[PDB]
Amino acid sequence: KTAHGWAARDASGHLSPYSFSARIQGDADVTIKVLFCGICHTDLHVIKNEWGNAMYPVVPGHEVVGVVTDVGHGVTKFKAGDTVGVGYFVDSCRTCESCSTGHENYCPDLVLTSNGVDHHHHGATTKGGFSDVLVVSQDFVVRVPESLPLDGAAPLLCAGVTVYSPMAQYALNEPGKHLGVVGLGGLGHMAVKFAKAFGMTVTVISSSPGKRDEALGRLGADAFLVSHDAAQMKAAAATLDGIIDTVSAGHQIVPLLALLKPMGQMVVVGAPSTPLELPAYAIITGGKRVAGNGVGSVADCQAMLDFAGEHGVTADIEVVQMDYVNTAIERLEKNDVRYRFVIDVAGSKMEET
Amino acid sequence: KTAHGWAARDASGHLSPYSFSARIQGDADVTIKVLFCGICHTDLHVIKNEWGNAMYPVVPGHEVVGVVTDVGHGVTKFKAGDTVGVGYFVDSCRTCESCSTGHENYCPDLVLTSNGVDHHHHGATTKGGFSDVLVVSQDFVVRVPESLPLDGAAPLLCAGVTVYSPMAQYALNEPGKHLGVVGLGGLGHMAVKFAKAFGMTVTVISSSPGKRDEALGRLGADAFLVSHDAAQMKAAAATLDGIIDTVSAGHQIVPLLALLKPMGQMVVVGAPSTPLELPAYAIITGGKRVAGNGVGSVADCQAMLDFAGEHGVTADIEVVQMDYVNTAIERLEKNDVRYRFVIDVAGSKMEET
Ligand SMILES: NC(=O)c1ccc[n+]([C@@H]2O[C@H](COP(=O)([O-])OP(=O)(O)OC[C@H]3O[C@@H](n4cnc5c(N)ncnc54)[C@H](OP(=O)(O)O)[C@@H]3O)[C@@H](O)[C@H]2O)c1
Ligand SMILES: [Zn+2]
Ligand SMILES: [Zn+2]
Ligand SMILES: [Zn+2]
Ligand SMILES: [Zn+2]
Repeated sequence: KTAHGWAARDASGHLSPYSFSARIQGDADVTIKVLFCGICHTDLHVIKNEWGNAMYPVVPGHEVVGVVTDVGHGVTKFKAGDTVGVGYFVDSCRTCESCSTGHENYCPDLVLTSNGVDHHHHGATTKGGFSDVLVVSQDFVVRVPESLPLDGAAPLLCAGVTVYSPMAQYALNEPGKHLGVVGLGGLGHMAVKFAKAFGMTVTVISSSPGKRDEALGRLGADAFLVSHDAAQMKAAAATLDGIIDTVSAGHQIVPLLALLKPMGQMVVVGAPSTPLELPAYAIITGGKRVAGNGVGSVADCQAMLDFAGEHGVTADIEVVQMDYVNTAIERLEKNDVRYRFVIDVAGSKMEET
Repeated sequence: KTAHGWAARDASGHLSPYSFSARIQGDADVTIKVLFCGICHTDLHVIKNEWGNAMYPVVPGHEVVGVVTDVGHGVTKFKAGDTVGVGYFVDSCRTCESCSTGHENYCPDLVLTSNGVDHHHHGATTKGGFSDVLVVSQDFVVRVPESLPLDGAAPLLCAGVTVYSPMAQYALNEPGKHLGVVGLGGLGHMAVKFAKAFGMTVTVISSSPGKRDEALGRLGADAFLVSHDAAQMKAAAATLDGIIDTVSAGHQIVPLLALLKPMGQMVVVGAPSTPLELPAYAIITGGKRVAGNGVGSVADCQAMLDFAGEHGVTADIEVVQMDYVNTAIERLEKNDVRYRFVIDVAGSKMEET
């Protein structure tokens, strides 16, 4: 009934061992030994309270690959030994229009995996995958295809589904279509990977000239634009069918909309604290479209994993021990990872002795 | 892995939560969820460093009852779900004369359950039953009969085997035999219970007249003798087939030997710091015998449990939570318990949250 993770106690975001009372496995619950957990920039936003919604102490982590060690009496979707994943949320109300039409990810009572409010269990705060053992409803766990490496698959549970889902939603998943990806980070590099697997033409828009070689080589993007180079950006005006914006800091979207063809679709998935400034003319003139996307439904996540397993899509990762997590967080803040940190949780000393 | 117990850090003996590295279940090892652990004066002597051999931090506990939760691939003597006990020691060299003949309790390289030196694992210190999970060689685990309460059985693993083994060895084990028990603490009350289960007539011998009602009421002894009453002692001269001497305070042995019939047997299980004064004539004249013993072999312990299960022999206990342990120890220093504390380990919060 005691679980063990690493938590932040205040806005410094400094992580250190934390023991806490864990939820007991109920009839519909699955017990998961955490093997790997990706570090998402959302975890950094939360532990530093950049959105103002941190409930300290915070146990981060919501890109989880693990193995089932026990299931409740009512569980039928999983059994001990199954390789499974947990993403950004672990529960929902189950009844509202969103929950009833397969869009539980937009439920107003969503229970986040990390720093969420467990409405079905006395409103306790949820502790994420920076911990040894999770207890999750069978209806919010996904199966990891055996063809995927467990560490390279972990960032798919948030980074991957968040970019995969809008590509399917907005028909930005067909050969010949031209997609822009803004911010070649965790989400961004997954967008490039999935877009190229769909056969799309991909332009990367980046503030980091040093990412050019890997973007055009390893990742296979077709073009690379430096966003603070007015000449490069102007040359690409009105060339894109769609653009996925993953930028985590405040930024201007007018130059990004300028890259879209008339009627083109911008998908915002980055979540900076500073509001985006949208002049009306920048969407009126060419009938352009802006949409937000939040991860995917559980079924969306499973479909993304099935696709990744069939096409060999995995994140480019740097695997680290938990004792390195504060250095990893600092490097993520400094934009110094290619392109996702993954914590080897099961191989780390989680408790201090 | 990491295990969780309560440990002393210095000679104050004050116990508080303590996490430590646990050794891995090997091929011949058994994993035991600790349910109950008795407390006895040996634990107090260790944690207060009164023998100068405390290796801090010290996790006490050597009267352990638990349930098997996992076994190594080569284990044949136990399976998950078995109710088991662990006594004073958990390993031995296995090769010496004592070990090879089933008397490993006399191994010079004995591995104690608490504050022992695990010679087979880099001499690491052993942590006792004041903890949540133990890993022990299958050859040093005993089976607790289901006919016994798990908490009342725990002190049998120390005091019970200490008094049972000599009763069986020296034929002080049949109706019509008259047994004296010197002292009325943990060991004394155990000796009376086993003696009664054998059908013997039991005389409690004490230097404190105040223990009379205790001996004749609660415990149901047949007679009570004040060791200072010269006339009453003289009237009982040469009436006892055996005596179990449990007293740890300095005391004269000659008056107790006088109670023995010729060829009678005295068994010393308490250890006074002052040597016993034994005039040769006191044993020569009537061919009397004096022997000592502590806890027995694994086989001794199992034979004691089998007998106890067949006759309903259980210790008189007071069950306490771990967070009360320091108060229990203070009370035990004054012998303010009837007659043994047992910690409800599985029912206690062992970690800090
Ligand atoms: N919508 C959802 O459901 C969802 C899911 C997951 C994450 N997110 C959010 O998406 C964002 C990205 O997450 P992530 O894990 O991918 O983060 P990340 O790895 O840090 O990548 C973000 C990227 O944004 C770009 N960037 C950063 N600072 C910038 C600046 N000052 N100006 C311009 N560009 C900048 C960088 O790319 P370049 O170096 O190429 O410029 C950087 O690599 C975060 O806000 C996070 O909370 C949202
Ligand atoms: Zn995320
Ligand atoms: Zn809902
Ligand atoms: Zn003992
Ligand atoms: Zn030996």
